Amino acid sequence: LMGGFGLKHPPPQILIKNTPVPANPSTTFSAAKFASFITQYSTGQVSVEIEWELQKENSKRWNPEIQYTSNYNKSVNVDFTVDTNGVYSEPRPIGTRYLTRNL
Amino acid sequence: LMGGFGLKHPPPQILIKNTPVPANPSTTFSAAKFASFITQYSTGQVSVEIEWELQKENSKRWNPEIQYTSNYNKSVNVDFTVDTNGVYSEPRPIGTRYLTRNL
Amino acid sequence: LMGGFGLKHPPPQILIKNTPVPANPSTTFSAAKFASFITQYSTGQVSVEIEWELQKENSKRWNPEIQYTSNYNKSVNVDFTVDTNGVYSEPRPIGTRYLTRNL
Repeated sequence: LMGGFGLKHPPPQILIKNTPVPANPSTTFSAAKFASFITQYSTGQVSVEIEWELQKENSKRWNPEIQYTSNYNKSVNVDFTVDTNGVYSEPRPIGTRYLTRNL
Repeated sequence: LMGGFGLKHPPPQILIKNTPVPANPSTTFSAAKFASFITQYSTGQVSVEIEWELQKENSKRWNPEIQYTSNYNKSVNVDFTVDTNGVYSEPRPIGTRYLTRNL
Repeated sequence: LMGGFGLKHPPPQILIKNTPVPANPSTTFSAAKFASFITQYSTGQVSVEIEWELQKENSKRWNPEIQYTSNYNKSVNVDFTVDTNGVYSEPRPIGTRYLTRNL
């Protein structure tokens, strides 16, 4: 209902966790499990690549279509670009339906 | 200066004419050339086909371009279409420069 | 909903037109398009042939079916036939459901 491609076998979930590292266990033995660990985090790059297939547009309509066009009027901030403080902002939602096929 | 492709050898001119047909020459001989012909014209289809080569657009610009878009507001006559009397009309001149390359 | 076979690729439309023939263009040149043509029409035969596939009736019902039967009573005009003035007329609509299969 939200949108997109209903799949029976979606791209599988990728779960990730830091392996816990204990911290300074006492010398004498105790059965209770460790309540204290090294405080640590991890970081690194992630690369996702998807190959899309397209349906080429083949039509005979005479007059020109509607297209998605960023307006040419001068403004303080360009759309879809960083501002002066570095905060990237999307100005408006972009639907996918512009080209016109006859019903 | 007007625009387009300066060529040293342009597509050659194609000239066409109806061959004149005399009309009822008098029996006795006269040297003066014929002043009177059958009144006739000719008609038929003409087919011109040109093969254009393109330069594909390869850019990395992040934000969206400007495109040529027919406005979606309701109007008496659609643009680039016949009117109710059958007269085809071009609403406005369309320049070719929209896509943006860095200088 | 009306009836028949929903198709995704129907038999394609066949469009036909008389090529317009101009009539007596004036000698001096004028850019405006021709407003006057020869008045002409065309005619000829058209042949459509369709190959239908059937599902043969295989049943074991003991007693006789219902069939579509033109009544044998005498009448002024036979059904599905021309009248005395030559006007072909279909007397009644003929549905396709007569043979009986068990549900």
